Amino acid sequence: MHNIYFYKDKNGNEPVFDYMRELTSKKGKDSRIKLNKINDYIELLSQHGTRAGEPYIKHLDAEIWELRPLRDRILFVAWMDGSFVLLHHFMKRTQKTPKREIEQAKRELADLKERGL
Amino acid sequence: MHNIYFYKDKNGNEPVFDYMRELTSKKGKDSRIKLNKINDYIELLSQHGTRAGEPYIKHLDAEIWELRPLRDRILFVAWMDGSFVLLHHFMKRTQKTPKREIEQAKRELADLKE
Amino acid sequence: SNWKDVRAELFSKEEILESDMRVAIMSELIEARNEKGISQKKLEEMSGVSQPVIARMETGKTSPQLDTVLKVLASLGKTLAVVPLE
Amino acid sequence: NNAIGSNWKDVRAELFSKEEILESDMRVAIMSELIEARNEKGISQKKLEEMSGVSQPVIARMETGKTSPQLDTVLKVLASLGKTLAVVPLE
Repeated sequence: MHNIYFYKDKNGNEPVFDYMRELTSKKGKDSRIKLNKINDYIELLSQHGTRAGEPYIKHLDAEIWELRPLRDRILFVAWMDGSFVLLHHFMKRTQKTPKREIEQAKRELADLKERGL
Repeated sequence: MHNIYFYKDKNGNEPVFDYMRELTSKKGKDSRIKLNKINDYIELLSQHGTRAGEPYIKHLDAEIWELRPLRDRILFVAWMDGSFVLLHHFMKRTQKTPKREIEQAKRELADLKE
Repeated sequence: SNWKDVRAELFSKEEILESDMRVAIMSELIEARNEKGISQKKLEEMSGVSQPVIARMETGKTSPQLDTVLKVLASLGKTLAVVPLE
Repeated sequence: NNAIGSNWKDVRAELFSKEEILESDMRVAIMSELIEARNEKGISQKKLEEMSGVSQPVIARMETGKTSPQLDTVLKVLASLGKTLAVVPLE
C-alpha cells in the first residue's frame, strides 16, 4: 500500500532535503526533533494515504494536500498515485500565513504539469 | 505452562493469597506497586519455571525456593509435572534469610504430602 | 526518488523505529477520531488517561509511558505485542 | 491433594482488572526478553547499555523498578535484543 516518490528540477539537483540535511549537521535532537517531524508525517502518508488525513494533513486552497503540528511548512500533492512528493519548504510568521505562499504554494503545478509529461 | 497452586492450610486459608487481597484491600500507590510486582513475578514463574534466574529467583534450602519481587519474599516449591506451590510470604528485614521462615516452609511442604 | 530509500539514508534502523511507533499510535488515534467517531474526551472517559497526556500522545512530543500508552490502546481494543526483526 | 489451593490463573483474575492484567503481561513479556539475554544469548546488561545507549540502571528497572518506562527506552533496548513493539488487535 501507498509508495511515495521524490521529484525532478533543473540539474536535476533538488534541495528539498538540506532542510532534512544540515539539521544532520547540527547537534543531537533539537535539530532532529525539528525533523523527526515528517519521518512521522511522510511515514504517516504511505500508511494512511489521507484517510484521515486531517487534522494535520492540511488544505488551504485549489487542488490539495498536506501537513504538521508546530511552526510551519508545506502545501503539497499530486494525483497519480499512491505517491506524489515535490517542492520546497521555507518558514514563517503565521498565523496569517500567506496570501502570497498560496502562490508560492502553487508556483507548483508547473510541477504536476508538463513536468509530469 | 507451569501451573501454580497456592498452599491452602488446614483452616483452609491460602496465606499467600491472604496477603494479596490484603494488598488489594488498601489504597496507596505502594499497595499497587507491590501488588503489581508480585503479579509480574508469579507470571514470570509460571512461564519460565526456575530458569528465570536472578533477580526474580534464588534457591535457598532443599526444595524451598524464594521468588523475590521488590521487598516481598514468597517461598514456593517444585511440584507435580511440573508446577509449584506458593507456601507463604514474608518481607526481607535482613541480608541473611531468617532461618525461622525456612522451617515454616519445610513444615508446609510437609503438610503438602497427604 | 523514493521514500524508503531516503528514509534509510537520513535515518537507519536507529529512530525509524521510534517513528514507526509514533506513526502507529497516531493512526489508531486518528482512525478512532475519524472512522469510529470516538472523541478525545470520551477517550479520557473510557481509559482514565489525562486527555492532555493523550494529546501529547498523538503529537510526536517525545515518548509517553509504556503504561499510559497501553490503557489508551486498550480502550480502542488494541495492545502492543513483542515481535521479531525484519 | 487438599492443602493444595487455588490455581494462579484463577487468583490472578479475581484480583486484577483485565487491564491490570494487560499492563502486566506486557511488563512480563519485556522481563522475559532480558532473561533470554542473560541466559541464552549471553548479553550482559552492561553490554547492552553499550549497544543501546540506555543506562544500566534504566535497563534493570525494567526488571526490578516500581514504575513503567517511557517508550523509546524500550524500543532502544528491544532493538539490540532484536525485537520491537507492534500494535495488534486486543484479544
